[PDB]
Amino acid sequence: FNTELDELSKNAEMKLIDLFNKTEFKFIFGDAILACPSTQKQSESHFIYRALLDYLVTLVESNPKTKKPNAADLLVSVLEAATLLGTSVEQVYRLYQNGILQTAFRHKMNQRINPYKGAFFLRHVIEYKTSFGNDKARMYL
RNA sequence: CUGAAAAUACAGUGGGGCCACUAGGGACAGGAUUGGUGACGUGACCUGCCGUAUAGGCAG
Repeated sequence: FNTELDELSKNAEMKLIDLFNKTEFKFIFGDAILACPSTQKQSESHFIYRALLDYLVTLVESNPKTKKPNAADLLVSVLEAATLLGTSVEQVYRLYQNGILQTAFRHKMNQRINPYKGAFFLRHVIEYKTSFGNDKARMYL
């Protein structure tokens, strides 16, 4: 699964019709987040889900925050955001309601967010998830 | 399978001549628009060379 996801990162710049900060995640990686088995049960994460996210944590690690956009500025939708947090979709809308998670362009007053349109950056959606500590994080070892 | 079928309105043409709207004339007095407001930092326009030159030319 790592080597399958490694070629998509190396050949990310090849596929670009627009800039990284304007392109969606499913345009480069393709369905690999919303196909993943859900963690609605117990808050017990799937071994497929543990392996996917732990690759994305080292992606933003290798792609620091510079003035040129890179692979860590790909746009993520509210459903793909809901899976990466492992919570309900209303709970992730409520974080948007109290401006905890910051969209990536301003909707103009009658814009209610399309649930499939890529709203948030991959970047700080991960950093929000690393603000919550669970036992098998890479920080301790 | 119709108040059923069918159907060539046509040819020609001189509105013309004349004409005084005119005289007179006060729109005028009064007037409080007012309170309150962040254009940008997910962005390409960089790094150097020649030249006396904020002239003018150039390399990725």
